Parts: sequence; C-alpha cells; structure tokens
Amino acid sequence: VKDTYTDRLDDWNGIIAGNQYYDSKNDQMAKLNQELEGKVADSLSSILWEKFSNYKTSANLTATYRKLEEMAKQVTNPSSRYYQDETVVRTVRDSMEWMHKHVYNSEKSIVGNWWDYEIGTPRAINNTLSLMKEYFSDEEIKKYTDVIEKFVPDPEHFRKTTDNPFKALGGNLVDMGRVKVIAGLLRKDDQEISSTIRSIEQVFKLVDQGEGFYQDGSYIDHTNVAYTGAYGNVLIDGLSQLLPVIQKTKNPIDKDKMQTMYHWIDKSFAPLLVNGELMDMSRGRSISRANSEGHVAAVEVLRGIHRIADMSEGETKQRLQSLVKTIVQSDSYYDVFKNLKTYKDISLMQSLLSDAGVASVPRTSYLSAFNKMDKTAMYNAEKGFGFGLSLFSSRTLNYEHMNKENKRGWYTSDGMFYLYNGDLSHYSDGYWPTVNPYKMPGTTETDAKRADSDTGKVLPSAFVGTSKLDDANATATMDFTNWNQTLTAHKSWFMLKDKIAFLGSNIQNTSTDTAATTIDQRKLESSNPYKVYVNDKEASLTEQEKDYPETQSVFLESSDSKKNIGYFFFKKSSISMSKALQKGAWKDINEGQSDKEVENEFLTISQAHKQNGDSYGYMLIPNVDRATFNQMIKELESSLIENNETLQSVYDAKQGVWGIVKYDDSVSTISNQFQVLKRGVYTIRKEGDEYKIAYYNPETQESAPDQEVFKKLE
Repeated sequence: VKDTYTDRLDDWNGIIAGNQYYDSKNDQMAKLNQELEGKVADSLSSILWEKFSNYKTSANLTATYRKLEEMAKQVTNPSSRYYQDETVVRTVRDSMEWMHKHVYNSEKSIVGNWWDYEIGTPRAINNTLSLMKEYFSDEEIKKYTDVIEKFVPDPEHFRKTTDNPFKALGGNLVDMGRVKVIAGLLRKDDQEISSTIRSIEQVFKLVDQGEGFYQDGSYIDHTNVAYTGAYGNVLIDGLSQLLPVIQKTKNPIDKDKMQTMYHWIDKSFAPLLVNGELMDMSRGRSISRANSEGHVAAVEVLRGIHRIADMSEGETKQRLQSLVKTIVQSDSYYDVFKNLKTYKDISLMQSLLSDAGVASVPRTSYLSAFNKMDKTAMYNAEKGFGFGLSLFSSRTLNYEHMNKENKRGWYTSDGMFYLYNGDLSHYSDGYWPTVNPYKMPGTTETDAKRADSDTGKVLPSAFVGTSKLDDANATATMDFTNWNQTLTAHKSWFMLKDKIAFLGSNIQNTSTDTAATTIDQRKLESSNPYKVYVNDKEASLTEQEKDYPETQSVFLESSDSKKNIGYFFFKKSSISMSKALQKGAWKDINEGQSDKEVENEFLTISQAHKQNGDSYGYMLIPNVDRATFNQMIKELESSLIENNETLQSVYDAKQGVWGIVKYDDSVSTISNQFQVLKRGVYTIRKEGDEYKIAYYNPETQESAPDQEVFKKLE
C-alpha cells in the first residue's frame, strides 16, 4: 500500500535502473536499451536454464535471479518491448516463487559460495521486487525477502550461519548496505534500516592497521592485498548509490563522515587514474577478466565519483565535477558510455560533456607513494607518461589467487613496473592473457616452472618502500628474496621527473636455473610499428633471441613520439631481444573465462645474470624523441654515483637531485658534497647553497630529522 518506506525504493529504482530519466531518441540511452532487449530475450527465450542449471556451484543462482533482475528493468520500462508484458511478468512471478520454495527457502544451507546466498543473490531479489513492487503485493514481497534475514540477521558480520563468520569490512561492508537497507525498506522492518546504516558508518574510518583505506591513500583489503581499484570499486560505486537513499531516511548519517569520501577520491583513487585507466596493480586479481580491462573498471570509479558530486554542495560539486569530466576528456581510447549500465548515470554524464560551465582542468604532475600497500604512482604532466611500481613487503601480499582467478600473476609484484605512454590500449585488448608471465617487466627471476595451483605469499624482508621529495622526484627499494628462496638481489628504483633508473646489486643465485632480469615486455599495436635502434643504429628482430653485448643505448622510435621508449645503460651491458606473436586465452589464468585463443605481439628485452655477484643498472626515458634521447645520454654519462652491494644512487645534475638507498649504517660520502649516515632510503635536492632532504626508514615506516641522517660537509 502507498507509503513513505516505498517512496525511497522509488529513489533506489532510479539509481540502479533509471527508467524515470529515459528518452527514446537519446542516442546513447538507446544503445543500452538494444542491449537489455536482447539480454532478457536470451534468458526469457531459454528458461529452467541449462546455462545456469548446475546447483552445487552456487554462482549459478546469482545469475538466475540476476537475469530475473534484467526483466524487471525492461518490464518496468515505458519505452521497451516488454513494457507491461503478460508473459515476462508471469514468468517472474512463477519462477520467483517456483524458485523460492525449491532452491531458496529456510530449510537449506550454504554450499558452494556463501557470497551468493548472502550478497550477489539477495541484491538481485531486492532489485527485482523493488522495480516491480507494483506487480507484487506487500506480503508477497515479505515471503521472498524472508530468506535474507535467515542468512544475514546482523549487519555487523557476514558468513553468519556457517561456522567461522567474519566482520563486514572495506568494500564488503558496502554490500551490507544494498542487501539489508533495500531489503528492509521492502519489508518496512525499520530497525533493519537504522541498525544497518550504523554499521555503514564504520567504513568512513581510516586506519593504521587492518583493512579499509589508509592515511597515505593506501587501500588494504583481504588480509593484505593492494585493492584501491578492485574492492575500492565495489566500495565507492556501492556507496554512491546508498547515500541518496540513506540520507533521505529517518536515520541519516551525520555530514561529518561524508568527508572521508573526498579523501578517498583524491588521496586514494585519483592518483591511480591516467587518461581513463585504473592502474592494474591496484586491481589485484580483477586483471584476469576480459570484461574488466584497465579502461573499463576505471569507469566503475568515475561513476562513483560523479554520483558523489551530484549529491554535494558548492565548490565540492563543481570541482569533483571537473575531476571527472577532464579525466574522461583525456581518455581518447575508450568511449566512457560503454560501462554506464543505468540511465541516471548516462543523463548525468552527457550533462557534463554538454555543460561548458564546468571548466576542464589539466592535471599537474604528481607522485603518490602508497607505502602501506607497496605500490608507487607517477604521472608526468610535461611529457604525458605514467609509471607504477608494483612491489610487496613482509606486510603485503604479492598476488591474490581466489575462486580459481589469477593463476599466473606470480611475479606481478616481484618488482614489477608499468609504463603508461600514448598507447592507451597497452595493458588492454587481451594483454594479460597473451603476455609472458615468466618474463614480467622490471622483475628479476630465475627460470624454474610455476604451477597454476600456487598461492600468494609475503616477503621475509621488510626493507621496502619509498621516500618522496616532490611531485616528480622519489626513490623506492626492495630487499628481494623470491618465490622459492633461490635469488636475493637488491632492487632500487629512482624516479626523477622525465626518467626512472633501475639499479640493482648483490644478485646471487643458489640455483641450477638461469637467473635473468627483464628490462621490458612491451605490447605492440600492429598499425603503428616500432623501429628498434640498438646502440644508435637500426635492427631487425624475430622470434630468435638475438644478442647485443656492448650496448650503451636501446631506443624504440615510433610514428607517435609520445610512444617512444629509450633505455640508456650506464655500463654498456649484454642484453638479448626478440619480438614474437604470443597467443593465449583468458581461461588459462582464470578458469571461468572464454577459452577463445587471443593473439597479441610483444617485443621483449632482457639481461642474464650468470655469475654470482652480478649487477644491472639502466635508465628508462620515455616520450622522448630519438633526436633528444641521444643528447640526454651524453647529458648523463657520469650520472651513476654508485651501484654496489650496500649503496645505490643516481645524480640528475640538470635538476640537481640525488636519489639514494643505503642498506648498512655507514658514512657514505656522495658527490663530494654531503654524507648520508643511516640505513634506509633518501631523496635530496640542491636549490641554493643548501639541501632539501627526504629520508624514509622503510623498515619502521618512519622518517627522521636531517640532523640524524645527513650533514652537508664544509
């Protein structure tokens, strides 16, 4: 019966469906319609389904009710095929009940996956009945939402009826939101709404230990896994729907805790965005799915950012508005509207791009050292390139392998790095399946064989992380011990504005497998091919490992100058190079994906450390044309300060910036100007007759005063 509890499910329906805000000749909305028409039709015209028959895998039920959720939308859509349809509606009623009694009522238990019985599945019930509370009575809505309270009678915890529950935390706590808020409003069980949102306030607290967001912008979740852009998606995108409801309710959250929202936006999320890609390191295991490539899951936050803007006031609205609109304007590879699956968001998005009152704004250079999760972020404004450094410590995990998902990301945190040049498609179009998991960029690895049944571990060392000097100058380190305790090398990175040196000393293999660092593994777009200049002259590569000893330079010329990648080797080293068509399917590294073999070309560069006590020291200069790259290497001929077993450092004498990394506590005199007196990482600039110092003890995630760690001599 008509009431207020339902006028807030009216709001809900709009956010998740958007039929209210529809238009039959709004070109983009009509593309999402054609889609829905054929969806319903592929379910409807086959139900009861063999596609989702197997019961004992519980992931099949979510899909059952989720394709019943898909009808609800078209069913209640004034401008659709199935508008007020006799059979599509009947079908729902008949297989909403026929299901309830057999598969999904109380005298039952969780097999397969709780997450279905508990989360993904109820929200699909919730979402069906909400859009069709008019094709359903009050007590009907009661009969089916009963199951909810049986599996989730307490918005503090999850996995309840089973025998080692756990506390809803991080983005997982967001789905306590939809599953109980909406479910309550349906059952007008008014406690369910107050009781819940009390626990939904728990996610706005930052922390110094555990899951959820951090002070430095880090997001941990699932014990210790870099997830600012995988669970953080589930969080920001979930809470960007609850709040329009939640705040109109009789128990609305105090406008105090709505501030940790914009701290997430800017400190945690905004830095991992570049030209419309969320960095694959923040995604963790999500990288193993074709539906969720780099550029697509970036929209899963760019909507969650906007929804927040709409329900804001003043500068907070217009600036978080520019944040979005300018970011999507800088994305030239992906049509943003391909991940907007609800018309409210489309209407909203088309508004920005139309509205010339929201000023666009280029992004300044920035560097975010997310040490509490071991990833570093970097974007150059002047040169338009990105850089990310996937590490891990004794505090964070190298890679997650859940639900038989992500089975070959072994070394994607073993010192892995990502360049982001003008090839926006780089880590996309099937990069993850077709790329060598063994020879992963930036990493030092032997060549033993891994299984797909392996698990994410942590390091035995804690000496990892970054000192930050400014938006364009920092230094990372890693006291590596690998996968099986055969290879321990110091690995240290030095990001200095328009370049990033990879030092690394003390390389030592106690193994009969050949150790080998990978300088790079770039995917190559075919319609723009590279011209590889070894040591300043051109080359011609094949699947054959060529040899190139006596190799100062390695430059990758291109049609687009913002897609070049150079490699100055301080000490003329002995590398090998190739360019093979690598094939592979998404199924190989994640069981529940298309086995359709997918093919993508790669050019690989490498160094082999044969003798026990080897080194590697080179410099990556991107977005630099050939002409300039050659005058850059003569500019930095003496730039290697040191790269031995207890000290690694570069000098960038154009800026005047040392990047430095000690391991012992000795008194190393650098460039004859100053000393550095303590174990840790430094980043230092001369700008006058004195010094600007930034030391980070990665072991104790602490800093210290200049006096303690540095005296400039004379």
